[PDB]
Amino acid sequence: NTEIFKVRHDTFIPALSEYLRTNKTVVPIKNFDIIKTSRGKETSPLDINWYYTRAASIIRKLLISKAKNEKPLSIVRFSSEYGCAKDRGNRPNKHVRASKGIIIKILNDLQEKGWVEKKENGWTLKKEAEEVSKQLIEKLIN
Amino acid sequence: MNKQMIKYNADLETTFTVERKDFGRTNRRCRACFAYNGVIRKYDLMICRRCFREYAGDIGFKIYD
Amino acid sequence: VKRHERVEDDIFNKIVKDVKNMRILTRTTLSERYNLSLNISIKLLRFLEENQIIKLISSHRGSKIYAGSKYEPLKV
Amino acid sequence: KLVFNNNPLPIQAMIRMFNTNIDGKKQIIKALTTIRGIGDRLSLAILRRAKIPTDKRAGELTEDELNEINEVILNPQKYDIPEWMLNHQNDPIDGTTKHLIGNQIEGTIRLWNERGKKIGLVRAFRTSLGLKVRGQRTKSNGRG
Amino acid sequence: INVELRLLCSNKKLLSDLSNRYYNYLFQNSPTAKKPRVLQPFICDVTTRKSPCGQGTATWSKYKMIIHGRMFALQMTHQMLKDSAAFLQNTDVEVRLTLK
Amino acid sequence: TETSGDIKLFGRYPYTDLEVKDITLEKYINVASKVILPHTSSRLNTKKFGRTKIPVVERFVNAMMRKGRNNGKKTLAMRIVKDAFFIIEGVTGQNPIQILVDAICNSGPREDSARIGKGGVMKRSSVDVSPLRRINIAIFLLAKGVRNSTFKDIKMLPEIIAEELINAAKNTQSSFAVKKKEEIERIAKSNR
Amino acid sequence: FKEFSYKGVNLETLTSMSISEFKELLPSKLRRSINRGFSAAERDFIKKCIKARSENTGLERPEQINTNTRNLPILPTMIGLQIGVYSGRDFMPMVIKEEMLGRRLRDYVETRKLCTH
RNA sequence: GUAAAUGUGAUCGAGAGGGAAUGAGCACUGUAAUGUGCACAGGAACGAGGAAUUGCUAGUAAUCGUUAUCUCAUUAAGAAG
Ligand SMILES: [K+]
Ligand SMILES: [Mg+2]
Ligand SMILES: [Mg+2]
Ligand SMILES: [Mg+2]
Ligand SMILES: [Zn+2]
Repeated sequence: NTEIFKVRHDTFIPALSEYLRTNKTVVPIKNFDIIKTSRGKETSPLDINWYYTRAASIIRKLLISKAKNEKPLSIVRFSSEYGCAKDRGNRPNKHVRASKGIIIKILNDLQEKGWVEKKENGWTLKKEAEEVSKQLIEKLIN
Repeated sequence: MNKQMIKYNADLETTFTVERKDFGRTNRRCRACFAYNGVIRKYDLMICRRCFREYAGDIGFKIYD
Repeated sequence: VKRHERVEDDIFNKIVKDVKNMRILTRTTLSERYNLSLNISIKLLRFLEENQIIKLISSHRGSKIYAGSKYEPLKV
Repeated sequence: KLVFNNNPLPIQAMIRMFNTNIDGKKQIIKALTTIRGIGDRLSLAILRRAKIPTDKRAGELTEDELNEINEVILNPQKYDIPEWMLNHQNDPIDGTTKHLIGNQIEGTIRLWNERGKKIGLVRAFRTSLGLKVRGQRTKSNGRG
Repeated sequence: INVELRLLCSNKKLLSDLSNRYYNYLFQNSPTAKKPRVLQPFICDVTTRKSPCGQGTATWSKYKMIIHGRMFALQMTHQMLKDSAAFLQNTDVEVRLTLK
Repeated sequence: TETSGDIKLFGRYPYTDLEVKDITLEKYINVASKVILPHTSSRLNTKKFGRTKIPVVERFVNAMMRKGRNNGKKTLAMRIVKDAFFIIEGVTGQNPIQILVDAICNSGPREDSARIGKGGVMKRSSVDVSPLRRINIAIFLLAKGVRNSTFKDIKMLPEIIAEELINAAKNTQSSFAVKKKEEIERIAKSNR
Repeated sequence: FKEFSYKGVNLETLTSMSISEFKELLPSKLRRSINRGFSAAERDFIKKCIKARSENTGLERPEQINTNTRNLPILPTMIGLQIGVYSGRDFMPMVIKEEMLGRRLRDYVETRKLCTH
């Protein structure tokens, strides 16, 4: 069954984030404490653990993609998902992508842990990454 | 024509050749009237907006709506 | 005079005595009756709602509303 | 009797860092934007290497906390702030990169413009007369 | 066995007549005959100012050329394909074939 | 989630036993139509008295989408009024709905000033307002009072809504809307 | 008092460097012009400068060198020379002093007279 | 380069609204930067506009983005959708 849809996103993304950090499965980019997520953003994130909320939300994008049986997700797709409206002085605001470097690092970390497999046209889940999510949800709803 | 230019490296002794890219008005003259302005380049027409409207009905364009 | 960034002991004492018999109370009341800033009206109000001295009745987006000891709702 | 136990410390009115005055009631982020050369972005960078909680007010900081920040301003490159975060990159006179603070900014811009004028650099001549130098059109806007 | 015949044309009345003519031919041979499939028309368009100079109220016109099309998918033996292809000439309609 | 009973406003408020309490207004104030959320798309505006059949709190949220920048932000208006009803229900102790009804009743001016002179110069005179125009002006004044009050003041907007509506229902001088109703009626009388 | 310096390098060293080395000092847009190679015109200008600095001796000045190579960045090989830069109307003369390094020849000549109503 | 307003939670607290002139840089297009992108500093007027004046009746006005539409090597604060 499509088990992921049974719980609310603003409870799931915070929940997994702790399981990640307590096992260090993803490691921060150099200068994560001062870098911005996009050229469209005004200031760096207010939470020091923003890198882990990215990791938690990336696995959610992949779980729902797997649930709906879509084509595999690309680095471009993820960059447009996290995009925003950039401020340009005296000109209309304009839609701009997220920066790729963060996303590339997360996907390469998850590859080394065996959580994400690279296909010829995108990235895909693996059995361990599915089962972690399954066993979390089964407690979390109860 | 794709014209070519010589250029020298920092030594001012070795030479290499580079190609000039075809861009701008210079080769996109109106096929009916040689004009350089208001040329419609879509659908591989190369005809100016003045010439288009007199020939449009011969080509087969119509104003439906 | 400008607003303040502490709730000193004697302001704290009298606020407890004043919050009973008040009906709906909100961030502004603490900041427009007494001299507290918005950033210290939030913190004190949140504290009293953990102590069961007040009770929260709405929290939709940032708009947040509370009730004291002489509140009473409608009845069917 | 119960006690609050969540109150800020007894606070000072204003304090001195950089031949500049900082309002003690102001929260450390927007407060360090008083010193010339500390913008918003770089203010957050320093505080997370000195390791001070962003939510304290400027008058609560000890001498120790003010020394921690003073040290990081005199030498950002020691505490792993990279050169692409700093005011003055690949200095024509020194080769090095450095971060200019307070009155150093105006002094450096002046000595630079003055040198160009001494040798007739057209860019420096325009800024002295109040004219524009980044290609902007001067017919319709920017009058008086 | 199978053939797919694309009749492509920038005139509607012609394509309607020629398809009715070919449909009649199909039903007169009776190989379990059927209608053509009406395809999404290709539409190429241009938008331009009417005046040859800047004077007056700027008035604009949209010209569009419509390429209609109809497909027959059909069952025939190779002789009947070779012989019937004599039908597919002297038309303002352009005619194209696919086979497997 | 919260309930499996009958339809109540915001799922909270009784929606029954409601009186207008001015026979001049009766037919023009819809407190019949049971709706869970003050939102409808019912296309009545293209009709002769169809804007009088729209429900009361609906007309009241529409009044908030103003000052230019807030055009179209109808969700925001619902968020605002929801909170105001909590403040009012608490403060007053009665169905917020009867506060809103009485605010309208008091805040509409009964006599007005107009140019009458046709065959010459246009000379101003008093005139008498219809039921429908009377309520249209009531909403307008209640809204205008709220907007301008909040502009550069530290108080929260849902709180200002509760301040004005109570006072208006109670016919007190304290209401911006009530004062301006007195002014119009006094000038009307001056030109009588 | 200290020797003239550009981005860390002394005039003695700087006057001895190849154009390829000097390129590691210059601003980004000037670097891109040297990476994309010199025109046939620019090469003649530079060879004349190298000839001139070599040929000149004593106290007599070398003759002026004229050029329509407006976008060329100034190089340590034309220090001390008198060079005429085309203004769209005339060869405007200037002497290439040390402080001009890191700029193009167009930066020191006006193609449009200053306006006073 | 495949929406944005928007939805929930935090935060900030009455020039933390606003981004104009300007500095030393880091890249891209191009035969050629003077054009464009990016990072850091800097922080001007403006606190709702005198006499006047322009459209708009319903999926309209106003708000919000987007153009495998046109210009187009690179350039939209322009039109046309
Ligand atoms: K202007
Ligand atoms: Mg902004
Ligand atoms: Mg700002
Ligand atoms: Mg134009
Ligand atoms: Zn022509």
